[PDB]
Amino acid sequence: KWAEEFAASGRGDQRSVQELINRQAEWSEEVKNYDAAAEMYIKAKKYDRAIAILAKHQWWDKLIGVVRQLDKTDARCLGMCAGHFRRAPHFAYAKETLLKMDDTKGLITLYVE
Repeated sequence: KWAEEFAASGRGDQRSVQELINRQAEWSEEVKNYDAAAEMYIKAKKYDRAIAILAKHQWWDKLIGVVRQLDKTDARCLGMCAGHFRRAPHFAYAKETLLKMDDTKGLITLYVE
């Protein structure tokens, strides 16, 4: 509570946004709360750690949630969740993370997928 109170505004002065956010995130990791860990990692700008949570713990819904949270700007989630939605049955997410740029020529390979 008080950690996010600092990490948002502070109580009258700002103190350690990311330290307290990641304390919450790695403590949700500590108590095995990994959907909330990924939710607090996308809060921690650890959308790679969040995306690894949501891939490795089959949470394909929040996997593509972090793909659409870590957007085409930091486009790592797009590509390695074209990969992570190869292992998931979600062909739509692989073809769309390819299609999010265009790559209809590259779709050759991602509609035979």
